[PDB]
Parts: sequence; C-alpha cells; structure tokens
Amino acid sequence: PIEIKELHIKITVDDSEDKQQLVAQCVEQVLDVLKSQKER
Amino acid sequence: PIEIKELHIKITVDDSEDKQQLVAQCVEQVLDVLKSQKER
Amino acid sequence: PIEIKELHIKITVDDSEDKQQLVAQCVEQVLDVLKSQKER
Amino acid sequence: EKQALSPDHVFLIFELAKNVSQEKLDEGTEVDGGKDDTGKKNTYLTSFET
Amino acid sequence: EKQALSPDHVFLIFELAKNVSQEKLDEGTEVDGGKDDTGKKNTYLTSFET
Amino acid sequence: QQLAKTRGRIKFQGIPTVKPGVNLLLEGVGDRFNGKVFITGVNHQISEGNWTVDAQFGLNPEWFSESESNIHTPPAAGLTAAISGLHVGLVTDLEDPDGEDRIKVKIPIINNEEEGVWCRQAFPDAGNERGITFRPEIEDEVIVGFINEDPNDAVVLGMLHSSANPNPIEASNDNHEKGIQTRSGIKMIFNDEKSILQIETPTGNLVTLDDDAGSITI
Amino acid sequence: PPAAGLTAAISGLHVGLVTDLEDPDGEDRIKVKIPIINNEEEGVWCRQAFPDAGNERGITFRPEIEDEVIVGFINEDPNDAVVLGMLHSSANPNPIEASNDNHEKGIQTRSGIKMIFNDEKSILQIETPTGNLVTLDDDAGSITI
Amino acid sequence: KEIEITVGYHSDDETIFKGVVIRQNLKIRNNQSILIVESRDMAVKMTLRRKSKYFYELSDSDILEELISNHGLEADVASTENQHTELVQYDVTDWDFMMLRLQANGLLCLVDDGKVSIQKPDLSSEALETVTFGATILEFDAEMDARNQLPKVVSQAWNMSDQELLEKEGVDPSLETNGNISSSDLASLFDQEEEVLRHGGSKKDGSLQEWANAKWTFQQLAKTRGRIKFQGIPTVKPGVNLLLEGVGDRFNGKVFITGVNHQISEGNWTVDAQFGLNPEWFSESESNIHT
Amino acid sequence: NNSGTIETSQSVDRVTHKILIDGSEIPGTYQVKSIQVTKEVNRIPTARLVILDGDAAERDFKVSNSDHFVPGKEIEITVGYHSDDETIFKGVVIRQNLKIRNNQSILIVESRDMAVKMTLRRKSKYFYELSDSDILEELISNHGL
Repeated sequence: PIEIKELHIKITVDDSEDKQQLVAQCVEQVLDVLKSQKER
Repeated sequence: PIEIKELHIKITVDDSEDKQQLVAQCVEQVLDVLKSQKER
Repeated sequence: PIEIKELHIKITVDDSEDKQQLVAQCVEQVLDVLKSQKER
Repeated sequence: EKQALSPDHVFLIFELAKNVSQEKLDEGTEVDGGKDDTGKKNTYLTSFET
Repeated sequence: EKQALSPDHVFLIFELAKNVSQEKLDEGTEVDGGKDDTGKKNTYLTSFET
Repeated sequence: QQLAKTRGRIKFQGIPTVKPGVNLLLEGVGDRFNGKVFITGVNHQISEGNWTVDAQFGLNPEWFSESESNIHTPPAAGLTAAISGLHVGLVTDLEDPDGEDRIKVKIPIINNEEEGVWCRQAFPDAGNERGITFRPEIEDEVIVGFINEDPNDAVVLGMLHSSANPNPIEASNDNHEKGIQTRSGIKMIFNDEKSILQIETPTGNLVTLDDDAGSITI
Repeated sequence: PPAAGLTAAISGLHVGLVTDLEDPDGEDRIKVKIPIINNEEEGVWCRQAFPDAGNERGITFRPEIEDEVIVGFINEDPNDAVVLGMLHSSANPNPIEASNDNHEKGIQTRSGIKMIFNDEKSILQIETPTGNLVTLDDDAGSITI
Repeated sequence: KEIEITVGYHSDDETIFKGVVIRQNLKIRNNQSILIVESRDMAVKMTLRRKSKYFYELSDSDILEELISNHGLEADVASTENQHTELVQYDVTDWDFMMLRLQANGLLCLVDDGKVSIQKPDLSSEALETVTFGATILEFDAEMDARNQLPKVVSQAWNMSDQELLEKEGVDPSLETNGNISSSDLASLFDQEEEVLRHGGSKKDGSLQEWANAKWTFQQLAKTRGRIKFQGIPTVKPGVNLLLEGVGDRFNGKVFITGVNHQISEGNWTVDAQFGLNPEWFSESESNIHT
Repeated sequence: NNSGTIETSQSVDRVTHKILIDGSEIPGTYQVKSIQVTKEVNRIPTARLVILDGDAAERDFKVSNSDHFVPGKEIEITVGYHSDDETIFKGVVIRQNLKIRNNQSILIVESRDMAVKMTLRRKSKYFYELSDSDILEELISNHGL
C-alpha cells in the first residue's frame, strides 16, 4: 500500500512468523479490489 | 469480532480444517482495517 | 464470484502457485461478508 | 479531372430584442440551416462585421 | 550595463454609493489593470491617502 | 447508549433456548465484564460432528436512519443530475408559446449567455380568471426554486432588489411608509405616522385622505 | 458536496425573527435570528423577496421588529439566506376571520387604515381610523364620501 | 488516565507519544489470551458534540484559535488576510468545522503531543536524512498519475451590485517536487479545458481567489505519492523533508512527509514514512458530517 | 459445434503475444511476466502489464527510465497461438507503479481506452430541440471519438 492507513498491528504466536506474511498479502489484495470498483 | 454479522459459513474439503483457521483470520483483520478508517 | 469486477491479476514468485489458491479464497469470503451486511 | 463544389450565398434580416440599442455581430458567426438527407446539419458563416 | 524599467502613472475618478457621506481611501490600495501576452494580470497601487 | 456500554461475543456448546431477548450469566472473565448480560443476537453452526452457538451481547449505539443505505429514492428520481437549494436568475421572455403562463429565465451559474428555460410563476393570489398579477420586466432579477430538485421544473418565487435596482421607499427602523409604485410613476402610498392615504398620477391628478388635516382633497 | 463543500450545509426551510431593518452596506437586507441555531444573538443579514420589484418600482412592505418569517437558503449555504414571506399564529392573529365561504379580503395596516373587498355584497370600502371614508356599494346602488 | 510512550536503543530513549486512555479490549482463543489498550491525543475532545454559533468580525485564524482554546488545548496558527463580518457554525463538531474552514485557505493541520499547529506546506527546509534503495530501504511503494494535473483553475460567484458574474483565476505556485516530469506536461495530455469552481451565492473576491489557489496547490502536492519503510529513528514526523535516492529518475529527489507509522515488536523498531498528499477534500471523502 | 472442444486455429501448445507502442514492438530484452485485459457493459475498458525490473547492485530501474511506458503514449496488445495473433486491446498509457519487496522487484503499467477523456471535467450546458440520440452523439464527438 502507498498509505499507512491500511497497516495492522503485528501479533505472533509462540506455538513451538510464516503465517504473518500470508495474512498481510490477503489484506493487500482485498483493498485493491475495493478501490478499483469506484473507477468509472 | 464482537458481532455475529461478520461470520461466514464453514465448508471443508475431503482432500485425502487447517486451511479453515487461516481464512478466518484474514477476514478478521480486513474488517478491522475498514472500521479504523472511519475514525476521525 | 458471479462478477468479473472482483478478480485480481495473478503474480507468482519463483522461490525455488500453492499460495495463489489460498489468497484467492480469502478475497472471495471477505466480499461475501460485505454484501450480506447490506441486506435488510 | 472532375470539378469541385461552390458554396451558396444568403441574406438575413435581423431583429434586436427589447432592451438593447446597438450591437455588433462579428465575422464567422455560425448560422443554422437544417439537416440534409444524411441527417447532419447545414452551416452558413456570416461574411463581414456588422 | 543595460538600463532598467520605469513604471507608468494614471488618474482615476471615483463615485460614492448612495447611502454614505464621507470616507477615506487608504494609501497602497491595489487596483486591477488587465493582462499580458503571457495572460498574467497587471496591478496598480495608490500613491497617497485621500 | 447505556445498553452499548459493554459489548461482546461468547461461543459455547449448542442448546435450543438461547434467542435474542434473553439473559445469560457470565463468569470468570474479570470484574470489568462479569455479571448478567442481555442477548441481542444468535448464530447456530452445525457441521462435522458438532453443534455450537455464538451468543452476542450488548447493543450497537447507531440508529437505523444513520447506518442503513438506500432508504430514500435518488435525487430528481435518478433521471438527471439534481440541483439543490435556491438559485438566482434573469428574465428574458414573457410570451409562452404553449399557453401555460410560463416565463423564460436564465440561470447564470449554469450559463449566462443563452436564452434560458420556461419557468412557472407563483402569485400571492390566483385562480380561474382572478388574482393579483404583476410580471417582471425583461432583465429583472428573480429567485427560483425547483420541483423535486429537477433543473427543468423551475418555479419563480419572487423578485429581488439591489444597489443596481434600488427600492423606491427608503429603509428605516420606524417603518412609517408603505405602498405601490409602478413603471410610469403612478403611486399609492400609505403613511402610518400621519394616517394618510394618497393616490397620485405623474401629472398631478390626485386624491388624498388626511387625518392630520381632517380633510379630503380631490 | 452540499454548499460547495466549503461549509456545513443547512437543508429545508427554517423559521426566523426580525431584529434590524437598516442595512449598513446598502443592499436592502434585513437582519434575522434563526432560533434553531441561536435565539439570543443578533442574527445575520438576509435578502428579502417582494411580489413586485424593479428599478425604482414595486410593492414594498417590510416586517416589524420581532415579526416571524420563513427563510430559504441559496445553495444550502447558511449565509445566503432569503426571506420568502411572513407568518401568522395565535400570538399574532390574522385580522380577517377564516371561513370556507371566503367572502372577505383586503389590506389593514398598523395604524388602522383599511381597504376591504366584500365579495358577497360587491362592496369596496376605504377607511381611515377617525372616520374618513369612501364606499362603493352595489347592494345599495350608491357611492358615499 | 494519561499515558506517555518512550523508545530507543540501549536505553537511549526518546518520547514518541502522549495522550489519554480511551478503550480496553479482551480476546480469547483456543490457545491465546490477551489485553489490548487504546489511546488518543487530547484533540479527541473536539470530536464529541455538535454545536451552533454566530461569529462576528473575525478572520479565519481568529476563529480557528477560539475553537481550539475552548477545549484547553495549546495552539499555533498561521494568520490570514481576510476578515468575515459574520460566519455561521451549524449542528457540527468543532473538529469538523475547523477542517472545512482550514482547507478553504490552503492550510494543513498538524497535531502533536497536545499542541495543534496550523500551517502552509513547507517544501524549503533541509532534509533530515537520506534513504537509499541499494543500502537502507526495506520496502517501497510509489505511484505517478497524469489525471491529477490541471492546466488552470477559475472560480465563480454572483455579483449583485453589478448584475453579472464574478470570476477569479488562480496563480500557479510552481511547487518544487521530486521526479523529472513537469506537472505542466502531464496537465495537457487529456483535456486542456479549465476547471471551474462554482458557487451560486454572493462571495467576496478575497475568498474566491484563495479557493482557486488552494485547489491548485493541493493537486500539485498529489503529483507523486508513496511509502518508504526503514530502520526507526525518533525524528521523522509529518511535516518534514527526506531525501530519496536510487529508485529511478522518475521518483528521485526531496520528498515531503505527510504521515508516520512506528511499529515495535519481536526485537526491532521500524518506521513507515508516507509522502505526498491525497487530492480529495474533507467535505468530499468523510461521512456523517451532517445530520 | 458438438466436437467437445474449443475451436482454435492452431494447437494450444504455445501462447505468443506482441506489445506495440506508438506503432512498433518493444525490444525483446524486456520480460513481461503477466498480461490482463478487461471489458464490460457500461464501463471504460482497461489493461495491465507486469514487467520485471530493478537492480539493487546498480541502484536503478532501466525500463522505468525508458520512453516506452510514459503516460500519454499509445498502446496496442495482440495475442494468439503459434504466432497466429489477433488484437485484443487498444488505448493510452496512464500510470506507472514500482514495487519492491525482500526478494522481488517489478514494474506495473496501466492503460485505458480513449473514452477516459469523457470523465475528467464537470460541465454546464443548455440543449435545445434535440432527441436523446442527438445529444449522445454530440457528447461523444466533442472528444474526437
């Protein structure tokens, strides 16, 4: 994103940060789809 | 979420429920980003 | 989706397309939650 | 070869509105002339400043 | 070297509105003057208080 | 607002009795949240061997009229761009080609060069062959409203004065003088201070009723 | 966006009170309070609409101080207010009693000067407060001064 | 309660944030239990109640100071030339009213540690540091879009004294920005017609001129936009300049910072710096301003 | 067609394409990772190209610095099997975006059709004795379409 408005706070789980990178990609592609729908 | 308005129906695949928990985390973080943008 | 308005362009990484199918499922379930909230 | 087109000439009688005394109409003012068979409109341009 | 520019001078006549009797016009008040082959706008300033 | 003080979700093994409008007792989550909670929503999920229920408590402080969309129909029925508020226009033509007693008016914030559109005029009194009729002169300034905010359902509501078109009766907080004055100079004036009614034409023909004289003059 | 996006907009029509008839900048404006905004301060300058107006002509009546009026707004901007008319209420009664027959119409001023039209009897009567009158009466077939 | 947050390396700490605690949230999952605490600055006091008021012979900057001091806040506000004779606030909060009035004059609002500062953009100051693609950048995003540039802007209103329209043309500030393509090359690409700002009432010349100028300035500052992520320091704040290098001639140069995000976790402190402005106005993009 | 398949002119073993800018092919050193084209009723058509670029060891982006993907240039996209290409999209370049991640560096180029000219400026006009289709033709021809 080109905006700091769309970043989320990072919380990891001590289960023993691969899953942190996958969730961050899904938030990026959703908000690009929502922005393209308001184009003429 | 603190609202039952944002839950999705659970459908699994007999491919042989790990992937169910990852998709549910991505819906949770997107809707928190959308709510924070309407703050002043 | 029943609309071509909500598809995203596919970019893969040569890190050596499993991760492409997981991100595409997360965009599908978010946009169904957003549509159901405008129901009466 | 074949011969080309020649444009036609008209005279117009104008009338002013109630609250004005003198006015100037410039050259090249477009005048509206109807539509042809094709449906596009005819245009006439005034010749001198009046 | 080359010589620099000198500004020009004008006189303007004023008229007061119907419901006032006497007023003061400030020194240095900006007056609208026109445009240049660039399209920018000219300005004239008042010399004395009147 | 008080019912929105504490809000949340509780997930547990399903039973058929929790429905919106019931109370549950919540324990073991700290003094800040423990106690009796009012249920405002329920979600039943049955799959892969089990039945669970998500119970929602507390209300959302927002009102229906604030949060829901599409309650009302789009401006000017959705058929054209709408025009809001009141606007100022100029009169260009008083003779209506289709007999509806309309007048043609330009609106300068749209276009101040062309002819304008046909508008209906409001009068203080009107009916079948009766009423009080005055019409604006060509180039008079008027105030215009719009039916259903449609730019082509314009109505003239009244005429305006300005320094370019002065009011014939000088303003005063005493408000002693009122009346009618036409284009040609015919007057009818009411003077409250002196209780005088005077009717007069431009070349001296007049009738006066004067209580400060105790007389009638023709 | 409403009021060109430059200010909060005000929708619909509103009711105000007249506080000052003398316009310091000569535009023939009147100062009006709007009680739903503030009912204690002086108010703002508004333009007045008339049934007939033009260059040195028209029908002119102005509201008295503390009269109640109906106000519209150009482009929904709170500082482009226009007075559209005056209102009656039980606190400010209408001098002509209402009836579905609608026989009586006319003008009555502050000092008591009247001009009344009676349709039922076809009578026009002009009269001042201390007895000076002119009457045209078709139910008598006469003219009295 | 009042909260203050300090951070640094090897106990060399510095203050990052001051404010007040507003919310407390709990979350429980199968193998997780946490507490989340939220806070905001004191400026939040200006967003809670709708008001109604008449203002008299004040400039916009006298009004802005009044709105702020009413809540006990410190202020530093740039002056303006125009003076209103009356102005009306109606059924809106102080924060929203302040934002509408401030944009109309080309000003930006900076809130920091209890102080509200209202100033024009400053593109002239020295860069704080240099951030380089091949040496210090962790992440980078940037965009250029030709549709945001204008060839000229003019404003209109009704002149009741003369019975005609009042027109004012803006002035091109020629802002100095990064990259190597002029705003004037982009502006002419699709449509050379002027932008027109219309109001249907009666306006003063001073107001119309500032409106046209604010519109034009804000679009030039939207010419190039983006995000730069790097190792954290305590000095990058909205309203500063950084030097950007190694990302191509189209984007290299001095950039104006419009936003900052500090993230501290799992052994490190990083900062996301935002540059460029969003061309949209408050009155266009924000919801629920009116009843 | 009951054949059970989709009719193409060649085998679907090899997909080919061409990108033309201002009349000619972009040099065969540029690697195009992905192409997307969309069209829909009542919307303006668009396309996207993803090009690999950027080198940390040089400190630059060579494709971005070129004059091929500059806003304002005309672009044409053709595609087919075994060089049997056909035109899919025509339009103009509008945007250029760069993206850098820990092990990734790309250039994204966006374009639209010419109809985009009709979405840039607010206007005001009176129309006279015209049908709706005369008005629609006028609005379009004003932009050279």
